Amino acid sequence: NGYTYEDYKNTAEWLLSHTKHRPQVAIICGSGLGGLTDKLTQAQIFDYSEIPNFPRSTVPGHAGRLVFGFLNGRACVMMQGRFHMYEGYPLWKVTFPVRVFHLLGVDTLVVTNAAGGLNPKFEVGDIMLIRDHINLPGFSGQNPLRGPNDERFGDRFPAMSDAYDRTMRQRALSTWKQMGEQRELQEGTYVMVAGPSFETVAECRVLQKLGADAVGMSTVPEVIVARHCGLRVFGFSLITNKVIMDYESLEKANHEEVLAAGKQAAQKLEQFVSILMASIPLP
Amino acid sequence: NGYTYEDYKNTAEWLLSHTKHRPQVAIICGSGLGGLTDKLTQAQIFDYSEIPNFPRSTVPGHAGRLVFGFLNGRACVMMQGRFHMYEGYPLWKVTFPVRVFHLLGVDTLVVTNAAGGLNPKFEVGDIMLIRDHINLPGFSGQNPLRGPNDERFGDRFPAMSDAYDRTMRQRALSTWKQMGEQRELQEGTYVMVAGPSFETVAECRVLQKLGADAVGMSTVPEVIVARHCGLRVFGFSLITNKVIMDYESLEKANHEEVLAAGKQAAQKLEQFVSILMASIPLP
Amino acid sequence: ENGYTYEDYKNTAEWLLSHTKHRPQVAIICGSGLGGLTDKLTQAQIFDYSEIPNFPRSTVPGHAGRLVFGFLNGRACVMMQGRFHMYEGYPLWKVTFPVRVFHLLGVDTLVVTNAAGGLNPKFEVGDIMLIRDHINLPGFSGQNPLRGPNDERFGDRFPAMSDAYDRTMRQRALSTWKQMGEQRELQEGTYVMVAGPSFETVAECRVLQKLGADAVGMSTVPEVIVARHCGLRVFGFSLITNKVIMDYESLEKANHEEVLAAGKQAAQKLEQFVSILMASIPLP
Ligand SMILES: O=c1[nH]cnc2c(CN[C@H](CO)[C@H](O)CO)c[nH]c12
Ligand SMILES: O=c1[nH]cnc2c(CN[C@H](CO)[C@H](O)CO)c[nH]c12
Ligand SMILES: O=c1[nH]cnc2c(CN[C@H](CO)[C@H](O)CO)c[nH]c12
Repeated sequence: NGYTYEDYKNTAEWLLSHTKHRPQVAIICGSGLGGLTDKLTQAQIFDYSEIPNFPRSTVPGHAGRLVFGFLNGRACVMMQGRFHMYEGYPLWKVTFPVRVFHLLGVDTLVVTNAAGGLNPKFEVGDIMLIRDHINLPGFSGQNPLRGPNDERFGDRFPAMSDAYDRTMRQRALSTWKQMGEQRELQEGTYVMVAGPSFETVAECRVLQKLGADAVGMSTVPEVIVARHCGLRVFGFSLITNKVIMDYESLEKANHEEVLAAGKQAAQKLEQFVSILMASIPLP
Repeated sequence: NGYTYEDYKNTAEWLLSHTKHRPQVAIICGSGLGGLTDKLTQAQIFDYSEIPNFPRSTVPGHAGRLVFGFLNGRACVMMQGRFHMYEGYPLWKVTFPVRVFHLLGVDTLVVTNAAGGLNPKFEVGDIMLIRDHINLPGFSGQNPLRGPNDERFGDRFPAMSDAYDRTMRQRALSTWKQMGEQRELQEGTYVMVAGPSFETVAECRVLQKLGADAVGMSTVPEVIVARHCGLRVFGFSLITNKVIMDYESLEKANHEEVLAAGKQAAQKLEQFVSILMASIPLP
Repeated sequence: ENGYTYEDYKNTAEWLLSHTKHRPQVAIICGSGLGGLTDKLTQAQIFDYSEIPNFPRSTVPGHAGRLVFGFLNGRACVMMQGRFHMYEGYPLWKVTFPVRVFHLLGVDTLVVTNAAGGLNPKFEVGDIMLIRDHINLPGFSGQNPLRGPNDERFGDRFPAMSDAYDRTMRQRALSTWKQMGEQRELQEGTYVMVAGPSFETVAECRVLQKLGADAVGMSTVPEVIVARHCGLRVFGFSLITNKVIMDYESLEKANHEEVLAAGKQAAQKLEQFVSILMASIPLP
């Protein structure tokens, strides 16, 4: 880890000196989901370029801005754009903002992503509650907690079996009928894979049979640092495409599709997240 | 990646300046598969060490020579010997030649390799058509496309589910009867594993039940960057050993047995590659 | 890509060799909270890792950072009290460095010990599981200590691992167990190495279970691999210190404090088991 505690704290203090907003909740917007910053009231925007030690969003459509505001009674900071391992960033860079959020006094993180559907019962545009994850990069060494541990942040060995807040999940489930949607809110396991290339049929069949329900190349490392420093974590994927499972499909996965599915799902995601805010425990 | 796009152009311009051959098809030769250059007419030979940015071949069975010539009419360039991640090479060094072949004007890549049989039916000396792969190092971050993307080669997010040209595979299947062989032509999934040490029984069983028919430590990275820059890929393995699947056996994998079987099959490979050449479509 | 030369391993070996009178046949690597294994050695000689010219540091709790020479029960031993893990951010060629030094010491048998979370339903906390096989997940994807130029003088370019865990010793541990006097049986199974440092999620543990692995830890495999590289005989066992969380309704979680304490509970059992094992090891 090429960042000291002192690195995080300078970023954290820079923000505190540059905004009057004091966020309780941080929200990471995945591909094509940048539009959840739309309903924030009294919003103050920062380009990542502006912020000391911030990596940049290079993939479309990640805008690369940090937005402060109020959403449904809640003091929020939003990541309009995130970072990925496949852009060549070490995981301690990809997850850098999460520690700076904690230093700001954020106690809850919500992580959003576009994800390819593995489970046959998912249609495109489905929202899936992330119940759990499978961390393939982590299994083999790629874990943002590798190296010296700083107990000011958390333990040498934090458990991950309760990563996704059980209570918020139950709340979002029963909350769902207020969305008034003709489709049920999905629950499932997210599997992280590094990319940047999409998956083969063979690879999909393994993922599906590992028990994963959706696949993407993000999010998991953010969760892992978030939990390490004790934040409540809530996550959901938007199912942008169904991964190709047969060898006779002339169909192929593409980012264009995944950004398009993120646009169709704007108003539904806006509303879902809005509602969600109200269900977050006070400090 | 440590290579600028210009670094590739230099190697390409250099090759173009030192041979009048204009390859259409590129061919990468696996361990003990170097004999495939034998049938090139008007062959022109290069030591890898002559070619400005080329890595070296350190594994026995890999001659370290690049040869331009005509294979049964078709203008080819062959990698007599390849590179592996386990030699200490990053994947951007490993697959560097593919990128240069693309700039050479190569439109087709044939990847060859020796593999251990995971599928119970397969025998030593069988040729398996690679239909699809499972990229295990790719799952956890070891993918040659990691880092900034150069649009001059491909897209940030290329699909892989159509990696191994269907038509070429089907044609190879029709045409196998010309070989006058008593075994059939096999078709299956290659799983890439990084080694350099051979698999345990237990690892072999996970690989078997993941849906893999053959195992080795090469090829997939090459294929990923071939496809990323639009080349049509064809791939096959020579099954050189049956990987150990139980604890009572006193047999263990060794590279020497791998090169021994490469030598036994030299005539059939040459005869198969020949074809294969006749049916590669013109530019 | 290994930072160490043959000369480097050799300086360390010769340094130990002049600083001790001991000539160990056997090396034992103690896992988390298995350090208590050093206590039964006779005519002991302790070296801090920081004294030995090329050794790395042990950072994690339950790992003392010591090399101890002595006789276990007439058997000449060297024990690593503490070990190194990849998650501390060490290259695997630092993690495994002492294994090649033990080889140059004249050690021909290596015994690796670890604490592990049980994946197998039938394992109980406090069980000893003989390791028969492993699944090397960082290996699958590149993280293998042998990556890079091969040192010919230690071993082959592509060494086999299917025979890694000496069959005869395991059988002797099996038929000899009646000596231990436990109304629990000696377990046997496959160790799956995961990198860590965080513990596994439920779904992770489910994949690991269906991969056929019986016990999960974050160490051991790299040491085993380079042991066999230089042709040491290898024996492996896990202490099952916790049952891995396998369902969403549970309020329990894996924690390192529970791991360290199960080791302290099991010490007399391990002590006893390790000594009978030393009767099993073949003479040079
Ligand atoms: O099918 C998919 N396979 C893998 N990932 C994925 C995603 C998420 N997007 C990726 C980042 O994690 C990447 O930006 C390509 O869309 C959407 N759809 C898929
Ligand atoms: O059994 C095998 N397990 C793994 N790889 C493999 C190969 C291919 N050869 C390897 C590199 O890919 C390596 O050179 C050892 O043969 C032939 N046979 C096997
Ligand atoms: O449940 C576990 N999951 C992973 N590892 C593990 C161990 C072994 N200890 C680990 C290092 O290998 C780590 O020190 C935390 O205990 C004991 N119990 C477990």
